Amino acid sequence: FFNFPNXYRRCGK
Amino acid sequence: HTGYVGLKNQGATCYMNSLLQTLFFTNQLRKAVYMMPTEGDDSSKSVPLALQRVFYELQHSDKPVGTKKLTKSFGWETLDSFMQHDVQELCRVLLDNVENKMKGTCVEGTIPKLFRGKMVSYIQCKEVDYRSDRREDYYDIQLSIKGKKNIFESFVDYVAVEQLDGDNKYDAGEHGLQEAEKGVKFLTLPPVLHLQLMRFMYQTDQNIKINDRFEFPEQLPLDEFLQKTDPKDPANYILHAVLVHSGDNHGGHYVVYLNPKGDGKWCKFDDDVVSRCTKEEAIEHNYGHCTNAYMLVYIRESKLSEVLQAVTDHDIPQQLVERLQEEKRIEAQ
Repeated sequence: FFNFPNXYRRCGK
Repeated sequence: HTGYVGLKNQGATCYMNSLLQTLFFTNQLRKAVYMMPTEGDDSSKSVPLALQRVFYELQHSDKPVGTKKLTKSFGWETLDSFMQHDVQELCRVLLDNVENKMKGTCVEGTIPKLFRGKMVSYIQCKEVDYRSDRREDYYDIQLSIKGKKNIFESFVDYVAVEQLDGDNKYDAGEHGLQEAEKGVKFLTLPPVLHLQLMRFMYQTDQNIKINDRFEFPEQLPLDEFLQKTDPKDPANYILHAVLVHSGDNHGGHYVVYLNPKGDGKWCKFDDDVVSRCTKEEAIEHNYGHCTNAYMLVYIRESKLSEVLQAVTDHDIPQQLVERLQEEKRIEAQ
Protein backbone atom coordinates (compact mmCIF):
# COMPACT_ATOMS: atom_id res chain seq x y z
CA PHE A 1 0.00 0.00 0.00
CA PHE A 2 -0.29 1.98 -2.06
CA ASN A 3 1.59 0.39 -4.96
CA PHE A 4 -0.96 -1.21 -7.28
CA PRO A 5 -1.49 -3.43 -9.15
CA ASN A 6 0.78 -6.00 -7.46
CA UNK A 7 0.41 -9.72 -6.39
CA TYR A 8 1.91 -9.09 -2.74
CA ARG A 9 -0.39 -9.82 0.19
CA ARG A 10 1.78 -8.02 2.76
CA CYS A 11 0.04 -4.75 1.89
CA GLY A 12 -2.37 -3.61 4.58
CA LYS A 13 -1.45 -5.78 7.56
CA HIS B 1 12.13 29.40 -6.83
CA THR B 2 9.10 28.74 -4.59
CA GLY B 3 10.74 28.65 -1.14
CA TYR B 4 10.55 24.84 -1.13
CA VAL B 5 13.11 22.54 -2.71
CA GLY B 6 12.43 19.09 -4.14
CA LEU B 7 13.81 15.58 -3.81
CA LYS B 8 15.52 13.89 -6.73
CA ASN B 9 14.21 10.67 -8.24
CA GLN B 10 16.94 8.25 -7.07
CA GLY B 11 15.79 4.68 -7.54
CA ALA B 12 12.57 2.90 -6.74
CA THR B 13 11.84 4.94 -3.64
CA CYS B 14 8.14 5.21 -4.57
CA TYR B 15 6.26 7.00 -1.80
CA MET B 16 9.47 7.83 0.08
CA ASN B 17 9.81 11.31 -1.43
CA SER B 18 6.15 12.07 -0.67
CA LEU B 19 6.54 10.93 2.95
CA LEU B 20 9.77 12.87 3.45
CA GLN B 21 8.20 16.21 2.50
CA THR B 22 5.19 15.42 4.72
CA LEU B 23 7.45 14.87 7.73
CA PHE B 24 9.62 17.85 6.73
CA PHE B 25 6.67 20.25 6.92
CA THR B 26 5.63 18.65 10.20
CA ASN B 27 7.68 21.58 11.46
CA GLN B 28 7.59 20.61 15.14
CA LEU B 29 8.86 17.15 14.20
CA ARG B 30 11.58 18.77 12.10
CA LYS B 31 12.98 20.94 14.90
CA ALA B 32 12.97 17.90 17.20
CA VAL B 33 14.96 15.97 14.58
CA TYR B 34 17.55 18.77 14.31
CA MET B 35 18.14 18.75 18.08
CA MET B 36 18.64 15.00 18.42
CA PRO B 37 21.95 13.88 20.00
CA THR B 38 23.38 12.30 16.84
CA GLU B 39 26.97 13.53 17.31
CA GLY B 40 29.34 10.58 17.04
CA ASP B 41 27.09 8.34 14.93
CA ASP B 42 28.12 6.28 11.91
CA SER B 43 27.03 7.97 8.69
CA SER B 44 26.76 4.69 6.77
CA LYS B 45 24.17 3.18 9.14
CA SER B 46 22.46 6.01 11.09
CA VAL B 47 18.80 6.68 10.21
CA PRO B 48 18.55 9.71 12.57
CA LEU B 49 21.63 11.23 10.93
CA ALA B 50 20.27 10.49 7.46
CA LEU B 51 16.93 12.14 8.29
CA GLN B 52 18.82 15.14 9.69
CA ARG B 53 20.86 15.35 6.50
CA VAL B 54 17.85 15.26 4.19
CA PHE B 55 15.93 17.79 6.30
CA TYR B 56 18.93 20.14 6.33
CA GLU B 57 19.34 19.83 2.57
CA LEU B 58 15.60 20.42 2.19
CA GLN B 59 15.93 23.64 4.22
CA HIS B 60 19.10 25.25 2.78
CA SER B 61 19.92 23.78 -0.65
CA ASP B 62 18.70 25.58 -3.77
CA LYS B 63 19.05 22.38 -5.83
CA PRO B 64 16.95 19.22 -5.37
CA VAL B 65 17.99 16.92 -2.54
CA GLY B 66 19.30 13.37 -2.85
CA THR B 67 18.19 10.48 -0.64
CA LYS B 68 20.77 7.78 -1.46
CA LYS B 69 22.35 7.62 2.00
CA LEU B 70 18.95 7.42 3.70
CA THR B 71 17.87 4.56 1.40
CA LYS B 72 21.05 2.72 2.37
CA SER B 73 20.37 3.68 6.00
CA PHE B 74 17.27 1.53 6.62
CA GLY B 75 18.31 -1.11 4.09
CA TRP B 76 15.41 -1.26 1.63
CA GLU B 77 17.57 -2.41 -1.26
CA THR B 78 15.83 -5.53 -2.59
CA LEU B 79 14.18 -5.08 -5.99
CA ASP B 80 10.64 -5.26 -4.55
CA SER B 81 11.34 -3.60 -1.18
CA PHE B 82 9.37 -0.39 -1.66
CA MET B 83 6.45 -1.92 -3.54
CA GLN B 84 6.01 -4.76 -1.04
CA HIS B 85 5.98 -2.50 2.01
CA ASP B 86 3.52 0.23 3.00
CA VAL B 87 3.69 3.97 3.48
CA GLN B 88 2.82 3.23 7.12
CA GLU B 89 5.77 0.85 7.48
CA LEU B 90 8.25 3.37 6.09
CA CYS B 91 6.85 6.05 8.39
CA ARG B 92 7.12 3.59 11.29
CA VAL B 93 10.71 2.72 10.36
CA LEU B 94 11.72 6.39 10.36
CA LEU B 95 9.63 7.61 13.28
CA ASP B 96 10.58 4.73 15.58
CA ASN B 97 14.26 5.40 14.85
CA VAL B 98 13.95 9.13 15.61
CA GLU B 99 11.83 8.59 18.73
CA ASN B 100 14.29 5.95 19.94
CA LYS B 101 17.13 8.42 19.29
CA MET B 102 15.33 11.10 21.34
CA LYS B 103 15.09 8.83 24.42
CA GLY B 104 16.95 10.43 27.30
CA THR B 105 16.84 13.88 25.68
CA CYS B 106 15.11 17.20 26.33
CA VAL B 107 12.91 16.70 23.27
CA GLU B 108 11.98 13.10 24.16
CA GLY B 109 8.48 11.91 23.33
CA THR B 110 7.90 14.35 20.48
CA ILE B 111 6.75 11.59 18.11
CA PRO B 112 4.15 10.17 20.56
CA LYS B 113 2.80 13.63 21.39
CA LEU B 114 2.34 14.46 17.69
CA PHE B 115 1.08 11.20 16.14
CA ARG B 116 -0.15 8.76 18.81
CA GLY B 117 -3.73 8.59 20.08
CA LYS B 118 -5.76 6.61 22.58
CA MET B 119 -8.35 4.08 21.43
CA VAL B 120 -10.49 1.43 23.14
CA SER B 121 -11.49 -1.90 21.59
CA TYR B 122 -14.50 -3.52 23.27
CA ILE B 123 -16.33 -6.85 23.18
CA GLN B 124 -19.73 -6.87 24.93
CA CYS B 125 -21.82 -9.99 25.52
CA LYS B 126 -25.57 -9.45 25.14
CA GLU B 127 -27.15 -12.19 27.30
CA VAL B 128 -24.38 -12.77 29.88
CA ASP B 129 -22.83 -10.02 32.04
CA TYR B 130 -19.32 -9.82 30.63
CA ARG B 131 -17.36 -7.11 28.79
CA SER B 132 -13.70 -6.83 27.79
CA ASP B 133 -12.19 -3.34 27.50
CA ARG B 134 -8.57 -3.00 26.39
CA ARG B 135 -6.69 0.19 25.55
CA GLU B 136 -4.85 0.53 22.25
CA ASP B 137 -2.41 3.08 20.87
CA TYR B 138 -2.28 4.09 17.21
CA TYR B 139 -0.03 6.20 15.00
CA ASP B 140 -2.12 5.84 11.83
CA ILE B 141 -5.67 4.97 10.80
CA GLN B 142 -6.50 2.69 7.87
CA LEU B 143 -9.86 3.75 6.41
CA SER B 144 -12.27 1.64 4.40
CA ILE B 145 -13.18 3.07 0.98
CA LYS B 146 -15.33 0.64 -1.02
CA GLY B 147 -18.94 1.64 -0.46
CA LYS B 148 -18.03 4.78 1.52
CA LYS B 149 -18.29 8.10 -0.28
CA ASN B 150 -16.49 10.45 2.14
CA ILE B 151 -14.40 10.46 5.31
CA PHE B 152 -17.49 10.92 7.50
CA GLU B 153 -19.02 7.67 6.24
CA SER B 154 -15.57 6.08 6.39
CA PHE B 155 -15.24 6.91 10.09
CA VAL B 156 -18.80 5.78 10.82
CA ASP B 157 -17.85 2.38 9.40
CA TYR B 158 -14.76 2.29 11.63
CA VAL B 159 -16.89 2.81 14.76
CA ALA B 160 -19.70 0.59 13.44
CA VAL B 161 -20.57 -2.31 15.75
CA GLU B 162 -19.42 -5.74 14.59
CA GLN B 163 -21.58 -8.75 15.40
CA LEU B 164 -20.18 -12.04 16.74
CA ASP B 165 -22.93 -14.60 16.07
CA GLY B 166 -22.81 -18.40 15.82
CA ASP B 167 -19.72 -19.75 13.99
CA ASN B 168 -18.04 -16.52 15.24
CA LYS B 169 -19.26 -16.48 18.87
CA TYR B 170 -16.86 -14.85 21.29
CA ASP B 171 -15.06 -17.19 23.69
CA ALA B 172 -16.20 -15.69 26.99
CA GLY B 173 -14.25 -18.31 28.95
CA GLU B 174 -16.13 -18.77 32.22
CA HIS B 175 -19.36 -17.83 30.41
CA GLY B 176 -18.67 -20.13 27.45
CA LEU B 177 -19.40 -19.24 23.87
CA GLN B 178 -21.46 -16.07 23.65
CA GLU B 179 -23.26 -13.95 21.06
CA ALA B 180 -21.44 -10.68 21.69
CA GLU B 181 -20.77 -7.40 19.87
CA LYS B 182 -17.30 -6.10 19.00
CA GLY B 183 -16.38 -2.49 18.34
CA VAL B 184 -13.88 0.33 18.67
CA LYS B 185 -14.43 3.98 19.61
CA PHE B 186 -12.01 6.91 19.70
CA LEU B 187 -10.72 8.14 23.04
CA THR B 188 -8.33 10.85 21.78
CA LEU B 189 -7.09 12.20 18.45
CA PRO B 190 -3.45 13.25 17.86
CA PRO B 191 -2.34 16.74 16.75
CA VAL B 192 -1.15 15.23 13.44
CA LEU B 193 -3.52 12.68 11.90
CA HIS B 194 -2.19 10.14 9.39
CA LEU B 195 -5.13 8.67 7.46
CA GLN B 196 -4.46 5.89 4.95
CA LEU B 197 -7.20 5.34 2.37
CA MET B 198 -7.54 1.59 1.74
CA ARG B 199 -8.57 1.75 -1.93
CA PHE B 200 -7.72 -1.77 -3.08
CA MET B 201 -9.14 -5.30 -3.04
CA TYR B 202 -8.24 -8.95 -3.54
CA GLN B 203 -10.25 -13.83 -8.60
CA THR B 204 -7.30 -13.17 -10.99
CA ASP B 205 -4.18 -13.09 -8.78
CA GLN B 206 -3.55 -9.42 -7.94
CA ASN B 207 -4.35 -6.46 -5.70
CA ILE B 208 -6.07 -3.92 -7.94
CA LYS B 209 -7.02 -0.29 -7.29
CA ILE B 210 -10.45 0.93 -6.23
CA ASN B 211 -10.67 4.06 -8.38
CA ASP B 212 -13.97 5.05 -6.78
CA ARG B 213 -14.73 8.63 -5.85
CA PHE B 214 -13.95 9.49 -2.23
CA GLU B 215 -14.36 12.93 -0.71
CA PHE B 216 -12.26 14.43 2.06
CA PRO B 217 -12.93 17.93 3.43
CA GLU B 218 -10.44 20.72 3.96
CA GLN B 219 -11.72 20.89 7.55
CA LEU B 220 -12.58 17.61 9.28
CA PRO B 221 -14.72 17.70 12.45
CA LEU B 222 -14.28 14.52 14.48
CA ASP B 223 -15.86 15.37 17.86
CA GLU B 224 -18.80 13.00 17.31
CA PHE B 225 -16.48 9.99 16.95
CA LEU B 226 -14.88 10.69 20.34
CA GLN B 227 -16.39 8.78 23.25
CA LYS B 228 -16.56 12.04 25.21
CA THR B 229 -15.78 15.31 23.46
CA ASP B 230 -13.82 18.10 25.13
CA PRO B 231 -15.08 21.71 25.01
CA LYS B 232 -12.41 24.37 24.36
CA ASP B 233 -10.60 21.70 22.27
CA PRO B 234 -12.96 20.29 19.63
CA ALA B 235 -11.65 17.53 17.39
CA ASN B 236 -11.38 19.98 14.49
CA TYR B 237 -8.71 19.23 11.90
CA ILE B 238 -7.32 21.01 8.86
CA LEU B 239 -6.11 19.15 5.78
CA HIS B 240 -2.33 19.37 5.44
CA ALA B 241 -1.00 16.75 3.01
CA VAL B 242 -2.62 14.75 0.22
CA LEU B 243 -0.43 11.90 -1.01
CA VAL B 244 -1.33 10.88 -4.55
CA HIS B 245 -0.44 8.04 -6.93
CA SER B 246 -1.06 8.06 -10.69
CA GLY B 247 -2.56 4.99 -12.22
CA ASP B 248 -1.89 3.74 -15.74
CA ASN B 249 -1.86 -0.04 -16.12
CA HIS B 250 1.50 -0.67 -14.50
CA GLY B 251 3.10 2.74 -14.07
CA GLY B 252 2.89 4.36 -10.68
CA HIS B 253 4.05 7.88 -9.79
CA TYR B 254 3.96 9.27 -6.25
CA VAL B 255 3.44 13.01 -5.68
CA VAL B 256 2.30 14.90 -2.58
CA TYR B 257 0.10 18.00 -2.33
CA LEU B 258 0.93 20.28 0.61
CA ASN B 259 -0.02 23.59 2.16
CA PRO B 260 3.10 23.78 4.36
CA LYS B 261 1.93 26.78 6.38
CA GLY B 262 -1.60 25.41 6.82
CA ASP B 263 -2.82 28.61 5.15
CA GLY B 264 -4.55 26.93 2.21
CA LYS B 265 -1.73 28.02 -0.11
CA TRP B 266 -1.08 24.66 -1.75
CA CYS B 267 1.93 23.33 -3.67
CA LYS B 268 2.52 20.16 -5.68
CA PHE B 269 5.77 18.36 -4.87
CA ASP B 270 6.59 16.22 -7.92
CA ASP B 271 10.05 15.08 -6.81
CA ASP B 272 12.45 17.79 -7.96
CA VAL B 273 9.56 19.90 -9.31
CA VAL B 274 7.83 22.03 -6.66
CA SER B 275 5.09 24.21 -8.12
CA ARG B 276 2.07 26.21 -7.07
CA CYS B 277 -1.37 24.69 -7.59
CA THR B 278 -5.00 25.54 -6.98
CA LYS B 279 -6.80 24.30 -3.89
CA GLU B 280 -9.24 22.66 -6.31
CA GLU B 281 -6.31 20.76 -7.82
CA ALA B 282 -5.20 19.51 -4.39
CA ILE B 283 -8.56 18.57 -2.84
CA GLU B 284 -11.50 18.28 -5.24
CA HIS B 285 -9.46 16.97 -8.18
CA ASN B 286 -8.09 14.04 -6.13
CA TYR B 287 -11.51 12.63 -5.21
CA GLY B 288 -11.28 10.06 -8.03
CA HIS B 289 -3.42 7.65 -15.91
CA CYS B 290 -6.04 7.23 -13.22
CA THR B 291 -4.91 9.37 -10.28
CA ASN B 292 -5.90 8.17 -6.79
CA ALA B 293 -5.49 9.76 -3.36
CA TYR B 294 -4.33 7.17 -0.83
CA MET B 295 -3.04 9.04 2.26
CA LEU B 296 -4.18 12.21 4.03
CA VAL B 297 -2.59 14.26 6.83
CA TYR B 298 -4.73 16.46 9.09
CA ILE B 299 -3.56 18.84 11.83
CA ARG B 300 -5.75 19.77 14.79
CA GLU B 301 -6.91 23.37 14.73
CA SER B 302 -5.93 23.96 18.37
CA LYS B 303 -2.42 22.62 17.65
CA LEU B 304 -1.90 24.18 14.21
CA SER B 305 0.45 27.01 15.24
CA GLU B 306 2.58 24.82 17.53
CA VAL B 307 2.82 21.94 15.04
CA LEU B 308 3.74 24.37 12.23
CA GLN B 309 6.19 26.51 14.24
CA ALA B 310 8.53 28.78 12.36
CA VAL B 311 11.87 27.03 11.86
CA THR B 312 14.98 29.23 11.57
CA ASP B 313 18.49 28.32 10.43
CA HIS B 314 19.77 28.79 14.01
CA ASP B 315 17.38 26.11 15.30
CA ILE B 316 19.95 23.65 13.88
CA PRO B 317 22.87 23.12 16.32
CA GLN B 318 26.25 24.33 15.10
CA GLN B 319 27.94 20.94 15.52
CA LEU B 320 25.22 19.36 13.38
CA VAL B 321 25.86 22.07 10.77
CA GLU B 322 29.61 21.45 10.94
CA ARG B 323 29.38 17.71 10.27
CA LEU B 324 27.04 17.98 7.28
CA GLN B 325 29.11 20.68 5.58
CA GLU B 326 32.20 18.52 6.11
CA GLU B 327 30.47 15.65 4.30
CA LYS B 328 29.56 17.92 1.38
CA ARG B 329 33.20 19.04 1.23
CA ILE B 330 34.34 15.42 0.92
CA GLU B 331 31.91 14.74 -1.94
CA ALA B 332 32.93 17.89 -3.85
CA GLN B 333 36.49 16.52 -4.14
